[PDB]
Amino acid sequence: ALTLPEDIRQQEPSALLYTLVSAYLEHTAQTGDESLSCLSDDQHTLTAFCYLDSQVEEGGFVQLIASGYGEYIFRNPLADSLRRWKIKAVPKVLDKAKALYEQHGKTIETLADGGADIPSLRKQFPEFEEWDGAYYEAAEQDLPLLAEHIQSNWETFAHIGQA
Amino acid sequence: HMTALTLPEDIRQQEPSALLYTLVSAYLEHTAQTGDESLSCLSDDQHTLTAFCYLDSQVEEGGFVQLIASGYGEYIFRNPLADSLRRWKIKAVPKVLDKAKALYEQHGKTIETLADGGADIPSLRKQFPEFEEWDGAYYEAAEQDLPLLAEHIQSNWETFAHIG
Repeated sequence: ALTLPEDIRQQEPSALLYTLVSAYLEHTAQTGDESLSCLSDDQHTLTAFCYLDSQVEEGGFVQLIASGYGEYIFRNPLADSLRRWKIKAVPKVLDKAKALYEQHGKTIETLADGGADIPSLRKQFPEFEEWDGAYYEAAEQDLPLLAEHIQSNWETFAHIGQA
Repeated sequence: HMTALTLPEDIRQQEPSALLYTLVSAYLEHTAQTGDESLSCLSDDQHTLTAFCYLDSQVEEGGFVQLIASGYGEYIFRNPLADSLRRWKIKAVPKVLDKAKALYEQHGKTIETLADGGADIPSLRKQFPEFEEWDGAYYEAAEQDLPLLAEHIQSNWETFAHIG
């Protein structure tokens, strides 16, 4: 289960909707059995990436971690799944940020559960700021490459469900 | 009663950000409408937001013909999406949906059938140009209503922030 922080409310409209759709979808991808969710492995990887991107491009890794799905980003092989698609900069950032998530993750999740807000968590864990910056740089470069991959494997991404 | 979505090849042409938004909105629309008909995973209001994102991401880029060709136009037009948005004080998009609904009733099935048979979006738009007037009216409506929708979400944060 998830509870998105209040700070997301301030986002520009299109960012806010990308954030919400990506979080709702990632939640179904984790929870949902085959009946609830029809996503293939690759569509799952894309889903996790949009969750990551929508969360970090705006609230940083602290915000991502506070939402509580850090394990699905850092312990599942998202970084390696993306590398398999010839995407390298985002995965490297994930590998680097993982050390801070292992160090501070449990504490951040626990405090967010206890009611801590994002501005306060970001004040206590500023170590993630440098990786939030690195992530923005890596995504600027890798978003076009992700799009090329989707464009080159269209059938994998174009179809959902069964008729 | 569609239970599968098939995104038209034309979407490959979108810029990266719009492409990702199109794909996650479509995956979620399918997940919500077909996998969560019980409303146990996402609440009715999150289902309404999901349908609006699917509407928006499809029409802003390719128009109502693209939305109808992708699939699920029946849920966008026959389910009370316009009325659900009206309860959120959003009026311009609903007015457009009401107009586009008439056209869906008349041409929707033919468009879905043609798309299933292999028709592309450019040819389907040439044959069903009647939707163009509403694609444009939708764009103008969304310029005003996207900010109002965000305003409603901001004012009812709990309804939207809680996923469980």
